[PDB]
Amino acid sequence: LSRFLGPRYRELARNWIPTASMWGAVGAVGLVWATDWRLILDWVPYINGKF
Amino acid sequence: ATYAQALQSVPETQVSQLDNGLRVASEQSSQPTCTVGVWIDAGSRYENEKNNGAGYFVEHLAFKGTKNRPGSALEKEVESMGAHLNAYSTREHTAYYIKALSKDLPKAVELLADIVQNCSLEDSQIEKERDVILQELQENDSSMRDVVFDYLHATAFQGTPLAQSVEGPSENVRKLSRADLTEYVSQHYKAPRMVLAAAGGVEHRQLLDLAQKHFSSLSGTPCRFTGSEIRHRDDALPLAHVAIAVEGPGWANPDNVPLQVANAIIGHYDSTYGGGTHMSSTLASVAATRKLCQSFQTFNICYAETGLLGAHFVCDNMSIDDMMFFLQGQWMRLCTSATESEVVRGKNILRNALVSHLDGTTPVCEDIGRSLLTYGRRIPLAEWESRIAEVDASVVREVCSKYFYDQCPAVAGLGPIEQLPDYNRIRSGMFWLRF
Amino acid sequence: MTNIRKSHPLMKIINNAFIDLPAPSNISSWWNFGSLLGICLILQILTGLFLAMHY
Amino acid sequence: MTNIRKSHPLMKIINNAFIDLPAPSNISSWWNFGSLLGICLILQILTGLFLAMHY
Amino acid sequence: QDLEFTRLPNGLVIASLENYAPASRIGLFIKAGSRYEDSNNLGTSHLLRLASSLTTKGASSFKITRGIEAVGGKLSVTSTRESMAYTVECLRDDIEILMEFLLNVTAAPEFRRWEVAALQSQLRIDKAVAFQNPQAQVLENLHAAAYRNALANSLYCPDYRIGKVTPDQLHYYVQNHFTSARMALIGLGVSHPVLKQVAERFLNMRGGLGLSGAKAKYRGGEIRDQNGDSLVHAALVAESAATGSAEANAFSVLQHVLGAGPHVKRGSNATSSLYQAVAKGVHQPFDVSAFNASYSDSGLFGIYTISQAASAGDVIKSAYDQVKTIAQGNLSNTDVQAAKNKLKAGYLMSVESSEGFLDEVGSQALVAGSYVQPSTVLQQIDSVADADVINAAKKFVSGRKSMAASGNLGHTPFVDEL
Amino acid sequence: WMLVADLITLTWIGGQPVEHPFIIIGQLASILYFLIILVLMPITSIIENNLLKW
Amino acid sequence: SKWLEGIRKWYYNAAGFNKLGLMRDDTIYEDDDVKEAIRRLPENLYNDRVFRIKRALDLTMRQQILPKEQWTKYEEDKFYLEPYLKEVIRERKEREEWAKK
Amino acid sequence: RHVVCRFPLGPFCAGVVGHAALPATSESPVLDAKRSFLC
Amino acid sequence: SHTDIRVPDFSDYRRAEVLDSTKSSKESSDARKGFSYLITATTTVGV
Ligand code: HEM
Repeated sequence: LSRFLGPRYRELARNWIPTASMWGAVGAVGLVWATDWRLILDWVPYINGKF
Repeated sequence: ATYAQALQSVPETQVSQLDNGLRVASEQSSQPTCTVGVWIDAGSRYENEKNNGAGYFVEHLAFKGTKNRPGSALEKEVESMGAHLNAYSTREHTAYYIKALSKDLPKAVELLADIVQNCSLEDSQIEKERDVILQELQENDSSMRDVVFDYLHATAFQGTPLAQSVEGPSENVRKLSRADLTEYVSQHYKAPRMVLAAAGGVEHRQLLDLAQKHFSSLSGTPCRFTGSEIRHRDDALPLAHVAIAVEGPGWANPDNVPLQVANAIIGHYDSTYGGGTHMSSTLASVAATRKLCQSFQTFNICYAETGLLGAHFVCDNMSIDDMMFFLQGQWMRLCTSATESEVVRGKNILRNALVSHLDGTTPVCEDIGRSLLTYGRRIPLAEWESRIAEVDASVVREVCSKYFYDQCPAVAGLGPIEQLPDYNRIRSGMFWLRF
Repeated sequence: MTNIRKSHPLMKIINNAFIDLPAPSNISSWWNFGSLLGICLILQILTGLFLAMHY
Repeated sequence: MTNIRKSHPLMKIINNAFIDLPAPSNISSWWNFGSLLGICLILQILTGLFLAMHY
Repeated sequence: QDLEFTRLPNGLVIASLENYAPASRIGLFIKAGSRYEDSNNLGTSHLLRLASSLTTKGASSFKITRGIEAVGGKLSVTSTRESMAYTVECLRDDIEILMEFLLNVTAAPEFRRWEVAALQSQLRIDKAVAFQNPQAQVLENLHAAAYRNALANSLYCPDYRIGKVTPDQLHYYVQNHFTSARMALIGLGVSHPVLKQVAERFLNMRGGLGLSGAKAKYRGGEIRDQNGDSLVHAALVAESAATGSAEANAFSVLQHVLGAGPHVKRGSNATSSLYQAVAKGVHQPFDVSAFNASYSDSGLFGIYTISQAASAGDVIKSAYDQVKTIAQGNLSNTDVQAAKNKLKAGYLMSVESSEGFLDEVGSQALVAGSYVQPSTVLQQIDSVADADVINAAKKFVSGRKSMAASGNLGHTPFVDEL
Repeated sequence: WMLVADLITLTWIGGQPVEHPFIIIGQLASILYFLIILVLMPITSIIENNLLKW
Repeated sequence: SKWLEGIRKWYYNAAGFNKLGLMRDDTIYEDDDVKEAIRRLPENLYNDRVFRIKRALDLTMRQQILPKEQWTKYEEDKFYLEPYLKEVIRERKEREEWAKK
Repeated sequence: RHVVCRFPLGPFCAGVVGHAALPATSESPVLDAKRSFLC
Repeated sequence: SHTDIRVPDFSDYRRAEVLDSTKSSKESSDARKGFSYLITATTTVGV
């Protein structure tokens, strides 16, 4: 995959790293919300009222 | 000499002002020939629905005769000198210029004054020009690009003067009388709203004293951009024309510099281009490879406080959709992922366009007049190069996001445009879910 | 290049069925029920399946 | 006139899948098993169904 | 400074002007064109002109395209009937780069079968685009009718030759016409020693004085095209003098006497004698000018008229009558002086631009082998007498006529009827 | 064919109990399966490519 | 090198495509580069390749082999496709390297 | 002058736009300028 | 005959922010898109 080992792809990554990080947070928040992890929801100020 | 040294050696534009407000500008270049013209800050956007064709009508009969050179005499005089007399009028500016030997600078200037101030509108001449203009409209219909751009202006700036075409409605042309044209000339052809520009063999002092001799005897609404579409479905036409734009910046907005660079990245293509599939522009390469487009081009049409920023393409019946897709995708790339190498290429393209467009006395005069009308000053090529050098990938991404990403566009279609995507689909294409 | 939605086989089928299908602009609410039927069917398949885990 | 096997929609699908499908001429017996799998699947359904009538 | 003109030992001619402009423009003018094609390689020059971005020995097609577009430069080929000019224009700093590409395009082309076969359809596309305007078709028919060979060949590939231009024909054409003595390297914004060095590096392998075509033989025929268009385009010409002669200056002055083109937008062309002569009896949309083609061995002078289908004969006869009246001596000195002023102004305006100056210097280097200052050109222009113009008009009137027409015809006369 | 014989060996051992020879033969068989599929086959293909001069 | 030549000849004989009358470049997997190289082949070479491949397919259909003296000889095997494929791969590498910048 | 550019009209009759490759052709003065005055 | 056509009056359908033709829409674009996407976001939260 040396085709992608170039300066442009390094720049391309930096442009999309913030976006990928944001989508990762959506997945993290979604997983915690859907599964009611409660390892993480205990820290959340208002959600921790439940359980 | 290097490129920077060559830029710094470009002769500067000398600007003076008459006592009545006329701005006299010149760029001497030591040539046997010279262009001298008058650029008036009058056009379609200064007209209402009652006289929407006044400016074009006046331009049509500007050379047909004056109070001092009745009938064809004026023309003969110009033709006697070997000078070429030309004129145009856009939605925002009017211009009457003469290309002539520098030795013929005085007479030419005199003629221009006579054309601007002492214009004689003979009633028979007015009727002749009315018939000519009606036939000109019937011929203008044949020109598809002009029709599609007029549709784009009408839909984008609907309810505002910018929606009005330069020529105006045929009914308006028929109604226009000598009184309307005289009133339009008296209101708009005023010294503070005109610039006398010259380039070539002219000397600034000579031009200034000539202007003081002839032009001394002279008189002392932010438009709303609307995302909409006009579809003129006509399956009989061989090809479909599409023009899609978004609200752009004004003349004075700095963002014009990076945006042009952005357009330079998108580029232009035509079926007669020899670059083919190897074109640097990804959209141009795709269009050449897939035969998606006969010709496409990005445009940045700026006005005083607004503008149209987008593209226009000619496509087959079954290709429009695809082309639009790729076009929009290109925009999105610039809004989200623009790299340094392509930005450098676009900057080089813009530098070449700027330096190349200013080759010739007539282009330099047009640049001087238009710059004085719009910017109020002549921007030297050194300043343009500095502004271009300020542009990088981050600036391009930011400006494209400001003007392109998630914006309502104005679309004009013409011909077999059944495949032209619905406006909801185009609007959805104006943003990326991944981003 | 091409468009994955209009090129990929499964994507071609889906795009021509539910995405770029030319549809009349004036079909009233009475044309919803068709899709509703499908919805109902899927529901009956899902719900019923979960009844088959205990029946 | 036209040929039903080439024009009718379901007939078009069936013809392009199993009748007029261009197939390599040198494929050996090892290419049968694919179809065999299908047969097994069909069998595993039919037989299976007749086991569910009593299980 | 001034123009640095120089002739190399092999015959190559390099000229350089340092105007200190931010943009640099280099052209290579080659004495190759449709004139140097025979009946067996018709269309080769067209494909060669379209093949400026194919793979070469030094660089590939992708490399050429991407390198030229990266610095924003432009590479264009302008092919007239007896010359072919390549030209690269870009910024002053990057010009050297493009220079290499340029001399890879011409000195060391590499026509690969697949690339040429892909390019074949571009011939049809380009010819259709060119023929979108009737003037091109009328001129091609006019040159076919006027001459028997050489200049008879059109600027565009014949339809039957669209897919039949082999790479071998292109190689033969380049080898036999892209030679040192037939070339000229002109530069604006380029130092003379750099241009000489690049010429030595590339434009030295091929020995000069390549294959030379025959002299064009005047035919005086006719080609009438019935295409049903509302407007009839007609061109009626006769053999004028070759370029560079005094009689050529007389013919140009005569053309500007009759009227080459308008000088006022939407003007009545009052000083145009042909326009006024036609207008006196024709009250329909019309246009008439003096066609003047000047070539190395011969030339054509005549009248070109766009007219209504039912009024074409009247317009053609009126223009011919005006030219005949001028031939009989009805030519005022004031009119000659005005035409000389128009000619001088037009020439200076033409050379005013960078493209105009480049093509003018290239043509001068390719025809006369030397550069002539515009002052000398003006002096030659004013040296024409009224007698000379009258004699040129006489030669047109009393010479074998060749005519090409395109439109509904029906009311368009024939060469004999004129 | 070594891979096929290895799969047959794995099936046979999966049938057999977890005792002295079967444990070690199964470990070796699994290692050989993954080695053949991952390491040996690409290297052998590269060797064949070099033997065919391409 | 003589041992290398011997083992190469042995492997060529072991790889039985010569037994089908084929040449080495006929057996190459047609990826994008190979497809382009085939599309760049001159007409005579393309026709010869197509006929050789069709004959090999016909032979493999009947599970038969070409007569002993008709097998492609190792020393007279021509790498007709190799230059075209090399050029195509070089062009692809150049395009990728440009994209890297 | 020794160019086929005799008058502004005619030469550069059919020149196609382009970038990095833009062929053009040049015939001789062929009128059609001021023809557009009337339909 | 392309100049005698004018876009019909959509003022009866325009939002109150874009009713005046002498006022730019760049200022109200953020508000309008925010309103529409807030409706969409609340819908998505409920779903
Ligand atoms: C169009 C599709 C279907 C229809 C119209 C349908 C209809 C019905 C009806 C009317 C009942 C009677 C329920 C009652 O009286 O309480 C029922 C029960 C049942 N169905 Fe469905 N059904 C469908 C699909 C399915 C599927 C796909 C499955 C399993 C995968 C399934 C499994 C069951 C089971 C196990 C019961 C008995 C459980 C119970 O009665 O509560 N059904 N179905």
